[PDB]
Order: sequence, then C-alpha cells, then structure tokens
Amino acid sequence: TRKAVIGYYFIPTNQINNYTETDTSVVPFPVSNITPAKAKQLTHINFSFLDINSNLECAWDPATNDAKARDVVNRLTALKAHNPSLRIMFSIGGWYYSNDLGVSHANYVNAVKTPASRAKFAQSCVRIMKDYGFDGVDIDWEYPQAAEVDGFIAALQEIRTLLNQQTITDGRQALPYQLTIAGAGGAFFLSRYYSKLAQIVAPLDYINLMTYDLAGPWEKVTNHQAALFGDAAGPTFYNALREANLGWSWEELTRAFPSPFSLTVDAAVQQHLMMEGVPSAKIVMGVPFYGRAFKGVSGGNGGQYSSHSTPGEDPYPSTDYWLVGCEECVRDKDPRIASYRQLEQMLQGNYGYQRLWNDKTKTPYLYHAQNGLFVTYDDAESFKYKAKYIKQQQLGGVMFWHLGQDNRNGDLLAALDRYFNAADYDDSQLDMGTGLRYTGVGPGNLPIMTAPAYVPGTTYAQGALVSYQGYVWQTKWGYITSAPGSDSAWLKVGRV
Amino acid sequence: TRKAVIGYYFIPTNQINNYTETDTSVVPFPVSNITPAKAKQLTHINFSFLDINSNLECAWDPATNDAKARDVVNRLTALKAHNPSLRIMFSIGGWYYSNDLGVSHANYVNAVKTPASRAKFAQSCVRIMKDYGFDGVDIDWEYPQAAEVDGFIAALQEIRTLLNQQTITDGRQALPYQLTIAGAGGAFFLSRYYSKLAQIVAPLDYINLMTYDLAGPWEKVTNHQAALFGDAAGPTFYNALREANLGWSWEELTRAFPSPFSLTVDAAVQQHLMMEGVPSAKIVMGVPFYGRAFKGVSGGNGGQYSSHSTPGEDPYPSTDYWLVGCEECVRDKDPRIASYRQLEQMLQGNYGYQRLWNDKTKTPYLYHAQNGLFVTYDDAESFKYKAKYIKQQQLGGVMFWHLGQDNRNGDLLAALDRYFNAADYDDSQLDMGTGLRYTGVGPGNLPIMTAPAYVPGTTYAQGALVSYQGYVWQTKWGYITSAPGSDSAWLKVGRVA
Repeated sequence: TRKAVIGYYFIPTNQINNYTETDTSVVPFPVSNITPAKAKQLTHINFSFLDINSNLECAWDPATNDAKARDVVNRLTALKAHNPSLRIMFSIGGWYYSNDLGVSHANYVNAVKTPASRAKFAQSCVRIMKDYGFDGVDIDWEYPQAAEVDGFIAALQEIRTLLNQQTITDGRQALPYQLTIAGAGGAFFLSRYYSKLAQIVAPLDYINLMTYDLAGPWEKVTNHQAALFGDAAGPTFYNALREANLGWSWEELTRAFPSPFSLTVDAAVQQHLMMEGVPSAKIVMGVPFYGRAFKGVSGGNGGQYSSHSTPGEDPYPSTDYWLVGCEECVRDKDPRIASYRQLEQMLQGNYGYQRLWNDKTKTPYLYHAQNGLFVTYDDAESFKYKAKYIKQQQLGGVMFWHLGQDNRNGDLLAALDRYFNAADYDDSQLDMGTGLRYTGVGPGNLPIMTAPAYVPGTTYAQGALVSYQGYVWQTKWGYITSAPGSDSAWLKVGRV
Repeated sequence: TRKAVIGYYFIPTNQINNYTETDTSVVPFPVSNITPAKAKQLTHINFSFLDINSNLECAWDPATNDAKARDVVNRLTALKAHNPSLRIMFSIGGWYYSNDLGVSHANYVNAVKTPASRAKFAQSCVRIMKDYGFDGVDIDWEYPQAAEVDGFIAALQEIRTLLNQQTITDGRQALPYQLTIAGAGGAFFLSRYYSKLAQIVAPLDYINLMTYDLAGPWEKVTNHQAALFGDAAGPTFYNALREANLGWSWEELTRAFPSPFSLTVDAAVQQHLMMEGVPSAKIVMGVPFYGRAFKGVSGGNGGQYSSHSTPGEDPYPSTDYWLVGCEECVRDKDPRIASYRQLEQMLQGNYGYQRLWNDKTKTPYLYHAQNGLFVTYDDAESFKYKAKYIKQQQLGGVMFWHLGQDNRNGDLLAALDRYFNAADYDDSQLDMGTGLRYTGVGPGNLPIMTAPAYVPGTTYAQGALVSYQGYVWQTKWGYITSAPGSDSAWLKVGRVA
C-alpha cells in the first residue's frame, strides 16, 4: 500500500482576502507553486485553517472573503487533474483557535457536548466539505481534555457516519471521503486522551502525529525538536502517560511508561502502538519543514543541551531579530522559527553557521559559534531515517507542516516521495544508529510467547509463566492459588 | 470506651466428640481452664470453627457429635454469668476450610453468589446462632477475591439486617448480636479485597486483623512474624496493594504503597486507615499466642534475618522434631510452631535458649546459639507496645489466636486486660522506639492543606498548589492550562478545610 504523504497548505485570512499568485510580498506561497510534479508526490493536502464558531458549527474565519476563499480552494482541487489519488482535505482548528487559552476554545468544548450539538457540528463539517469541494475532514483540536473526550469521540463517529453515506451517494468508492485528526506527538498533551486512543482512532483513516515542537524556547534546555531516537546526553522528561486515566496497575504503568524518558518521534509512535486497537497503518508520522532557533547558547556540544536566553512567549515579545541571515524572520517578526527554505539559504550565505549532525537522534542542527545561536530542524538526510522507520514500523505514512516552507525545488517533499516510492532508492543498508529506543510494553504491543496452560488447582511460585485466555502471564509473587484475570498476582506479559 | 479483647477458642472435631476436662492428652485446653477471672478479662470469645456445607448453609462439621458440641458451647456461654459484657461468638471458616485449596472453599464462593443464596446462608447463620446460644457471628474466609467480593459484601449486609431484627425480637438491646470478620493482616492477601474495604467494614462491629504469620517456613529469610514496627535490617517485601484494582494514578499508588516495605503490624493497620470510610474504632489488632520456629540459622544476629533450612510444606513432612524441649511439638508432630505456654517452659528448662529482644520491632525472639534455632513470638512485654499502639491509634481493641496457647495462669490474656484497664498500670512514658513506621498516604488519610483557589485561564508551573472542589492539588509538570480533576496534570495532595 502506498504510504500517505500529507502536506499542510496554510494560508492566513489576510492572504486569502488579498490572494495573488504574482507577489510573494502579499502571498509568499501561492497554489501555483504546487507544480504538477509536487502534486503527484503528495497523497493529501490539508488546507488550513477553518474553525468552529459560536454557533457551534464548522466555519471559515468571519473576516474571510468567501469568494476569494472559494477561488483558492478551487485552485487546489484543480491539482487533482495531475494525480487521481490526491485529496484536498480541510483542517479545522490549529493551535491558535483551539488551544485551552485560544480564541475559539469554548466552541470546541461546546460543539461536542450533546447528541444535538454533535449532530449539528458534524452536519456542518460535511456541508462545508461538499460546498467548497474538499475531499475529507481533518480536525486539529489541540487538545480535548479528559472530560471532553467521550464527546469528541462521539463527534468523530458522527462525522464518519455522514462521510460514509456521502461517499456512497457521490459514487466515491474509488477515493472515499476521509476523516483524520492531528494528534499530540508528545506525552504531556497525549496524556489528555491517551486512555481512549482506540475509540478516537476507530473512526479515522489516519491519526497524524505532530511529532515536532518537542523542543522550543519554552523549555530551559535547547534540544532537537524532532529527534527520531533519544540521546542520553540530552534532557529527559517526566512520562505524563503514567498519570493517564488508564486504570492500570503499578507494574503495568511502570513497564509501559519509563520515566524520565527521551521525548522523541519514536517515543510517540511506540506509545500509540502500546494501546490495543491502534493499528500501525493508521499512524502517520509528522515532520517539520521548519527549524526552531535559540540564542544565548553555550559551547561544548555545538549548541545542544544548553541553557539559553530565548523568549518563549507568543507573540515574540521584542523587536530584536537576531537570527542572522533570516530575512523571512524579519517579514514575520519572529527569529525563533525559520523555514527549511530560509535555513538552506542561511547555510549557503557564509553567515557563520556550521551544520552539525547528531547521529543518535538522526537529525541535523545549526550552531553559530560567534553569536551563540542553535537551530534544530529536519532535512532530506533526517528524512531518510524517518522514512525507513515508517516502512519498518508499518506506519500509514508521513505528514508535514507546511508546504510553503520547502525550498523552491521542493526537495523535502521530493525526498519523502523518493524514499517511499523510487525504484532506484535502496535503504536496506541505512544504519538506524544506536540512539535510545522507547521500550515500554503495553496491552497492544506484547511479545508473542509460549507457556504451559494454566492449571486450576495448581499453586504457582513467583515468576511462573502460564498461558490462559490467549495470553502469557507471570506471577508477581508466590503461592498463587487462583487464575490469571481473577487473581491480581498475575501480570500479562505475552500474547498467543 | 472499653477496648475489645477477642480470644479464639479453637477445638478440633475429635476433641469435641471426646470432650473431657480431666485428661490433657485428650483435650489440652478444656473450657474449665477459663476461670471467672479470665472470663472477666475477655469481651468476646470466638468459638471456632463452623463451616459452610454443600447445601450452602452455615453448619457444623458433619462428623460432630451434636450433643457433645452443645455441651462445649454451653460451658462457654455459662462464662457470661461472670461478665455481663462477654459474648461467645462463633466463627465460620478459618484457613483449613476456606483457603482457595481448602475442603469447603467452593461452598463459600457459591453461598454469596445471589440474593437467594445469600438470604439462605444468612438465615442459617442466625438459626445456628440462636439454636446453640451464641451471641454473634464471625466470618473467617481466607479470603474472598475478584468477583467474589461484591457477593461477600452483600452477604455481610444481609446477616447484619437479620441480626439487627433478631436483637429486637429477643429484646437484646443491652447486648446486641454482633457481626465481625477475621481480615488479612498482610498486603498479599489484603490486596484481594482491599479496594472495597469500606463496604466490607460497614456492616461490621469489628474487623479483626490477622496481624501475625507475617513470617514463617514458607519464607526464605527468618523474621519476626508479628513485628510492630520495621527493622531496616530485616527483609522487606513487594507491596501487593499497588496491584489492586483501585483506579489510582502511578503517583497515587506510589505515595500510598512504598515498595519494598516492612511487613509489620503497623503496616497492616495503617494500610486499612489509608482507605476512606474505614473507622479506626472498628479495627482490631490480632496478636499470636504462639511462636514459629526455624532451624539452620547462621548466627551473628541471634538468628534474625538469616538463611534457614526449615520445611515449608504442610503437614510437617519429616518426623525429625528438632525444636529442643518442645514436647508439645512432638504431640502435634510439628517443630515449627509452639504455644507461648510451651515456649515459656522451654525457656524454663535447661535447654540453652537465649530470650532476646528486638527494640525496633518491639518483639521478643529466642535464639539457640548451640543448635542454630530461631523462634519468633510475642509475650507480655511485646503486648505493652501493641496495647499502647491500640490506644494511640484509637483502634477497637485486640484479638488473639488462641486461648489454648496462653500459659496455665493465663498471663498473656491478663496482660492485655491490665494494659487497657488496670488503674495501677501506667504506660504514659513507654517509649515506642525508632522502628520504621508505615508512611503511605492515600486519599483516605490525605492531610488538611491550604492553597489559593484555582484560577481558570491561568497557566501554572510545575509543583504549583491550588485549591479546587474540596481538595488541594499539585501540578506534576509545567504550562498547565487545564483545571484540577481527572486531568492527568494535577495530583490531589490534601483536603480543604
């Protein structure tokens, strides 16, 4: 099965209301830049962002010029002429609109509260999809909290029901309408709904993990924002998942969630696979097409794992654009983020940057020794390892934020497509390194094992293994006189 | 309020059938050894054991000569003439009949299954009680678990309802029929029903903790079977309660169940107290009137915490009776257990036992330097600390297994009585020592705390404290924008006044 390649196309309301394909000053990345070749390398384009209004319905930004909006969307859907597998999805949410303190947060909370609120919300998602010509719905609520999860789940189910009916009604069996969500790519936010991952994922074609922003100025120690594997020399974090409402035992929690642990792309993917009912084929790995920059770093590790003096607040609470060479940072008034396109130019401009490589995390980074700058980002090389991991772990594919950040030749997207589909690319010898892998074991990723069948009447010593009801179990202490599943002394450690 | 003093009177079926008060080789401890003085020192005597038969009703072992049984019970209820507060309870169960692999285990499981079976069983309990002249019912199922707990709870509630009505019907308001259970005194068995303790204890007058047998042949390191507090030098154990179906977060389980931990009497009592809805007044501390012996002890620490080579199977497989001076052991064919009466005599003979004391555990032990023997037991001195602990912790009293193992003068029972009631005994300055206390905290013994009210729309740093909906909560990581509650970021750490 072809791996999914999901790229966000983000466009601000002001750029839509002023849409142009001839003036990068107003619209830096017009649809016209997605050439036929890029169109064939993508399987999905997530148009972003729409929101949920006080009427509790899916809707565009109130200031959007609907006529200009329709025209932008029509240019995207026209790209399907170049690739019959392409879907132009639309995304509702995003950090700005849906975070706890975001402008429209109450609407997300409220929209999923009742059967009637959900019905109306779901119906609006499909009407918007049909009216503008989209091929599916992606929800990016960052993020529902424990008490809102059941409602969120019911809303996704409602949408799934309506989309499946629409697919039949429109004769889209060949390219069914889809439903996806952008999911947390780190344990802190993931712990919000982790206990009910199976229910959340059931109605989706894909859960796109935002496995990036795993480091940033809000953290005290500089770090890679999307390390594939862990580096013992880098910071470690509290494993928030051991506090999710799983209802598991101490041994179960401890073996699934070692803490502290390395916040990596591999950790997030494995944490999802540990849950029963979360198929690997639905898990999509997100990657960033931008880097995060820090100032005030020390030496000795090329800028890595250093204290820094970068403001973590948003918006950027200053006017000092200190990321040397970053012209884009000036137009966007923030030196803490830089598109791969801009980073590539910075590197070729003799601005004092050195490109270093961390072979544990399998990610690149820039170090500016003169000014004390550090930049964590991804490139075509880090993408070789991530693509090989996606194939080995049998994941659904890759997702990225965002298309306007790739260079002019579209190298990052082309690389991803190459790694999955080129007949002449062979990564069989690609060395995945010795970086730290996440080793938790949960219900959904237990090893296959064998053991004598449990025998009613037998007394078992500590450490004894038996098979019962399809699993292999082990005793936590001795003189166990009752069966696995009835006597708490047993720990499920293997399957089949 | 007077502390309870509950003593088990255990008599095997063969002893009931051949009952005699003039032949110690037939009946080692007849009821006549319980003088009026001793009767006054007790508040309860638990006659043991009755059982639950295949018809799922409370019943005597079928081999019991019924007339002889009534005569034995009559001798016990006659004791009430000397103490208007004394109750002769009867106990259903015990290890032999009720353990998972015991001869009547299925009858316990099946009797509590449905409303109909529970009604029938409960009625049988009250019928036997009235028929034989008992004053209450004690259930000693060792131990219900899993799916059986809800049924067990419902059966206890039913017996309660029936006893309360029987009390009124018989005009027994001055001495109401009572209901108690013998409860696990160690975390491994306790973990079976721990999550539902409040429900189990609600219909009870008392839950008598079997806070002994915390060490034995079945363990590889020698140790005190009933240490009051922990000795950092002794073995520690896996805290099984952390595996019970509680629904607590990792932090909550870790704070409530330190592991490894010292298996002590104080641990069991505090573990019951960590659960909301379990009043100290209903908790009764059990103490042993017997000791456990081990052979093969390496010397150096008086035989404490040493490897040993004592058989663990039951019955005793050998014929080798290596407990020097324990003739009782010879009669009973087991050198691994001996009554305080017998241990006192062995201390008396010229056998070479050194009576030693562990000041952390507040318990005595014997050490036979010569033959490499170690005996863990309790005596009048260890009872001083346990009795003070009972008073300090506001527990309901003390329970013991069993009356027949006290010395002939009944010194152990008299000591317990003295410590709770004698005007001329004063433990106000008795030093409880520096032994390890159980310090787990569970929402059930959550302290009063004070913090600013949670403010919606605020972002909190790691470790921040706020008050919200009756509790004080702490953040486990930073940038917390969610409200305290089920949300994973907040930890309940205290109660709001």
